[PDB]
Amino acid sequence: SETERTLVIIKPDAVVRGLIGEIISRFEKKGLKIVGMKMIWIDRELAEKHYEEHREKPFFKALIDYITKTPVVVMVLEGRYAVEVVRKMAGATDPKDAAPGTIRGDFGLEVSDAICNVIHASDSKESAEREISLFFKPEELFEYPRAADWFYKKG
Amino acid sequence: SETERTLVIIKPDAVVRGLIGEIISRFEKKGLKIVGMKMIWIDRELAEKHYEEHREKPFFKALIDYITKTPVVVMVLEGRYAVEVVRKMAGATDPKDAAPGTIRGDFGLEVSDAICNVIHASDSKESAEREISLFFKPEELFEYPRAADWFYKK
Amino acid sequence: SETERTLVIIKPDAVVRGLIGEIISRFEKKGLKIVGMKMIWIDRELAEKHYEEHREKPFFKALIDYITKTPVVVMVLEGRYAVEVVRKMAGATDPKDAAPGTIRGDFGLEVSDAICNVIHASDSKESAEREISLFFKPEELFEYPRAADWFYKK
Amino acid sequence: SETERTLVIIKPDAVVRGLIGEIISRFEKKGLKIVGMKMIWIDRELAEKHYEEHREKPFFKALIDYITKTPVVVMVLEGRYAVEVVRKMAGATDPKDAAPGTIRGDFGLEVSDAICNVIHASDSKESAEREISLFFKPEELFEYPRAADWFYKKG
Amino acid sequence: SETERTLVIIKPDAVVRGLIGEIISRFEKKGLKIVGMKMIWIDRELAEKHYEEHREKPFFKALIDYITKTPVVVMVLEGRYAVEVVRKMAGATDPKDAAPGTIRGDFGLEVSDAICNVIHASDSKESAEREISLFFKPEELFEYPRAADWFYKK
Amino acid sequence: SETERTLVIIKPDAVVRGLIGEIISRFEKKGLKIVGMKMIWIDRELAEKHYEEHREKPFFKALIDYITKTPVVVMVLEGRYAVEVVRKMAGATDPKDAAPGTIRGDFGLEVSDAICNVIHASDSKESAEREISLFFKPEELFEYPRAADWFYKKG
Ligand SMILES: Nc1ncnc2c1ncn2[C@@H]1O[C@H](COP(=O)(O)OP(=O)(O)O)[C@@H](O)[C@H]1O
Ligand SMILES: Nc1ncnc2c1ncn2[C@@H]1O[C@H](COP(=O)(O)OP(=O)(O)O)[C@@H](O)[C@H]1O
Ligand SMILES: Nc1ncnc2c1ncn2[C@@H]1O[C@H](COP(=O)(O)OP(=O)(O)O)[C@@H](O)[C@H]1O
Ligand SMILES: Nc1ncnc2c1ncn2[C@@H]1O[C@H](COP(=O)(O)OP(=O)(O)O)[C@@H](O)[C@H]1O
Ligand SMILES: Nc1ncnc2c1ncn2[C@@H]1O[C@H](COP(=O)(O)OP(=O)(O)O)[C@@H](O)[C@H]1O
Ligand SMILES: Nc1ncnc2c1ncn2[C@@H]1O[C@H](COP(=O)(O)OP(=O)(O)O)[C@@H](O)[C@H]1O
Ligand SMILES: [Cl-]
Ligand SMILES: [Cl-]
Ligand SMILES: [Cl-]
Ligand SMILES: [Cl-]
Ligand SMILES: [Cl-]
Ligand SMILES: [Cl-]
Ligand SMILES: [Cl-]
Ligand SMILES: [Cl-]
Ligand SMILES: [Cl-]
Ligand SMILES: [Cl-]
Ligand SMILES: [Cl-]
Ligand SMILES: [Cl-]
Ligand SMILES: [Mg+2]
Ligand SMILES: [Mg+2]
Ligand SMILES: [Mg+2]
Ligand SMILES: [Mg+2]
Ligand SMILES: [Mg+2]
Ligand SMILES: [Mg+2]
Repeated sequence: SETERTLVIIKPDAVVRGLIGEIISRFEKKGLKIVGMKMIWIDRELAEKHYEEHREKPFFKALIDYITKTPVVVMVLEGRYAVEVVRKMAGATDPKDAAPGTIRGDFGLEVSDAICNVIHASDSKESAEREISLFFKPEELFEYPRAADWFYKKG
Repeated sequence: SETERTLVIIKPDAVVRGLIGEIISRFEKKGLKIVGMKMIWIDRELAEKHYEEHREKPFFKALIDYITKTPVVVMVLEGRYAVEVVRKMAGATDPKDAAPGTIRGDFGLEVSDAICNVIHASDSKESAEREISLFFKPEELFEYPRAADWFYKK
Repeated sequence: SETERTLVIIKPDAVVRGLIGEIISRFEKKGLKIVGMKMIWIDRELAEKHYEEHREKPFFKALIDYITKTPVVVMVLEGRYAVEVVRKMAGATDPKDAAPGTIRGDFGLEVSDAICNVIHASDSKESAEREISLFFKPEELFEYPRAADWFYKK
Repeated sequence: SETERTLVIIKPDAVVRGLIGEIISRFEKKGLKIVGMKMIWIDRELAEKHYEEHREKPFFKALIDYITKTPVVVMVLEGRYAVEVVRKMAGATDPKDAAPGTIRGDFGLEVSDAICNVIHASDSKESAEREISLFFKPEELFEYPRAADWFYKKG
Repeated sequence: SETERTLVIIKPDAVVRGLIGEIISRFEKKGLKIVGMKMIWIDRELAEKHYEEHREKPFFKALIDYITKTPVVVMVLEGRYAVEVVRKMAGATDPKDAAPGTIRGDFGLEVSDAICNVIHASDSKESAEREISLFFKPEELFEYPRAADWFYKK
Repeated sequence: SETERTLVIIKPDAVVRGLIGEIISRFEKKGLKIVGMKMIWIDRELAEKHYEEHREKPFFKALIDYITKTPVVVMVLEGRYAVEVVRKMAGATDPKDAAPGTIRGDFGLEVSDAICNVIHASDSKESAEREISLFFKPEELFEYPRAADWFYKKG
């Protein structure tokens, strides 16, 4: 099946700037389904677990302080090739390099010791699965129809 | 204190139509702070506790079917006179009577056996307290600064 | 039945200013269904039939010049109490008196010898019937499901 | 003259999802002039005529069912190099590949047996001319000034 | 003549929150013409002249601190009955009482010792004249055609 | 420091079309700070000085008539790598070539004898400095905090 689920994190800079709604609307408008979502305040341990692949990098500590600065909104998006699609929508890691039209391209620029880039998106199906597990329990993910779902059925 | 918290529910019709982000943005743009939020699927038992005041009304059952139709997004908004403000932003219960500019006025219209109207908003500080305890534990509510908070402090 | 159809005309001033899409979106977002629509260029004869009720008024001629100035977009919107709802969304006849949030309130202001106000909306179910027959043949009106129609059915 | 006319079809998925207005606004905002437009319900014959170049392709039947599923909004856009411009605005055929900022990039993703991609745009001046003829009579296309037209006159 | 000019000030809270463009767009979309505009940083002396009518009120000092907190954008809007129209678009002085759809209604809420409300708008043609002279020289005010001006001329 | 200031001009076509607000919002949303701004009516001399590098080009005269046609809004934007960032946001010189999502890509298309492209952005730090000087006096540029400035401080 082409249907995939990816993990998205609306980072502290987006939350503080009041951009939660604008970001969610971009996914809803794209046709992606929100099967899970909640506002939480990530602590060091969970943050270092999510960003485990960067534990041995110079900017690690700044990243942890950044992602745990204020509450974030974690959510699981479901849809056709959702992982690559959401990555494309996010834009280049450093927002100054992100193309106009992408989330980072339109909303990000300024940075602290960490490259503040509005949101996080799983880079692969493998990462998505591992990441979704860290933030969501099966009981927090739902199966339900979005308005136009019936339109895409294959007779 | 003028700062108060209110409970908002982005109803199944809003979720299905993909209006979650647009509704949330209206509050963020107003200066309201999201101190708690999560997508959940309300069951009949919890729904009836929330809408206890309507238990004796003709539309009760249909209202419970409606609010439990699909998952919803429950959230707590904090800000100066948040309760009356959000109620004002929401608009009249029946979307056809809601003024343009309000959430129900701009997004609502069609109905089922229940009057579908995009969102729910606590009707008083007392009710918000009750409704918030119904959906959230203290550990799901947060205190943090929004970008412009410093501007208003003395 | 609460479902009714109303006739809307996106006037020459709206067309010239490039507001067709924005106006249409307001209706789509409300949950109203476009069951008919087309860009046409109304001539004096058809215009006078449409605005027959104003034939004896001082501003009649200027109103006919205005509505026939450039092409317009005539469309039929369907939905629960569509007539009064669209009228509500449109706002006061004179844009300066129209409330912010309404179409005339947000987009209208400047006038000519006619009170330019972005759009026209039928004033009753009876008038809509009459006006729709004036601009559309039955074959130009369609019945189809909008994405969320199923949500409201029992 | 650089002024060209292209044929645009707001396909059934966009109509059902209530995206007609948002799509039209993008063209109006770009400065393109709507010289013709109407909501119609395409039947098999007309659909197979419009997509004549794909009659011998595997996905043909799905495309015909798709484009004739519900009423559509056909319109003729006029403006400087309108054909290539509108194609660029549309984005890649498969919306998952369309760049953020384009119509398909922002609005499309899910597919049925046909690659549902929000809208159709003539691929060439030749196609535009042939396509405009299939849907519009000369009497349905108009010549009128848009607000800023006077600004671009060449003294 | 119905065409008049009014003075608007996009207050420090609006500037800090990055709402300058959104506020300006509301006026442009209404059909109002920007004939003058500039970012400046008002000092106490100029601020008190602008708000002279409030010199004897309890909130005077806090109002002067507020309007001089950060730079602001002062602009002159021209159009049919521009004064009452902009006042209508702005909404009630206290944002919590401002109707959804208005600028203060959609963007304002939080306050300091002064009632922070996004923008200032002249309350009469007479006051606008006075306020415009306070911030602009004749050479900073312009007469030019907006795209659709020709549509309204006879 | 990565913080730079660039000079932006909302050209006559954008002013006449009532696009001033929409353009400003894109920068504000990106996180760029407006440290200077004002509506002025550029005269020939100042225009030929701003576009000094094009004095020996065929389209020079058309450009001067264009940029001095109606009042414009000049503004100085401040932010991390603002010069390259704003250039990216502007899009390709000829708006028909500008990508969807960019200012020129979304708003520009039609041209007169000059390639009307909605706005102007300094092409380099050197140009920015020279251009800012032509339109703004030090007394018209301000230092003040934007809402989220505190969020990016490097502890
Ligand atoms: N070199 C860096 N310096 C500081 N912070 C960085 C750097 N690289 C990445 N970051 C931060 O760490 C996050 C994760 O890094 P990475 O996985 O490379 O980016 P991506 O979000 O595109 O997958 C980035 O989104 C950004 O928030
Ligand atoms: N008469 C009615 N028939 C069907 N449903 C109704 C009716 N009145 C209200 N409702 C539904 O019940 C919900 C709760 O009722 P009430 O508290 O009176 O409205 P509100 O949500 O505006 O406070 C309304 O939001 C609407 O969804
Ligand atoms: N007094 C007037 N002078 C000039 N034009 C007017 C006047 N009153 C109304 N109009 C124009 O005639 C149109 C039709 O009049 P009416 O039906 O009374 O208003 P409405 O369109 O709100 O139903 C109005 O929309 C407006 O365009
Ligand atoms: N391989 C495919 N499978 C299913 N549907 C397709 C496929 N390719 C194209 N389509 C559908 O047929 C339409 C026309 O095909 P084509 O001309 O190649 O795309 P375009 O709209 O970019 O010109 C596409 O827009 C899409 O709706
Ligand atoms: N009672 C008050 N306490 C504190 N500040 C106030 C009070 N009333 C008004 N203000 C502030 O003073 C400004 C000017 O007052 P006033 O002219 O009465 O309101 P308006 O700006 O709506 O015309 C108001 O916009 C608001 O910023
Ligand atoms: N070949 C041309 N013909 C007419 N006008 C042009 C041409 N090239 C550029 N222009 C106009 O002159 C302006 C400045 O030229 P240039 O610096 O090359 O573009 P840019 O704004 O991308 O730096 C362009 O933005 C456009 O307004
Ligand atoms: Cl990118
Ligand atoms: Cl949907
Ligand atoms: Cl209401
Ligand atoms: Cl904020
Ligand atoms: Cl009204
Ligand atoms: Cl729908
Ligand atoms: Cl693309
Ligand atoms: Cl135009
Ligand atoms: Cl009000
Ligand atoms: Cl205009
Ligand atoms: Cl580009
Ligand atoms: Cl900010
Ligand atoms: Mg990564
Ligand atoms: Mg209630
Ligand atoms: Mg009438
Ligand atoms: Mg093709
Ligand atoms: Mg006052
Ligand atoms: Mg240049």
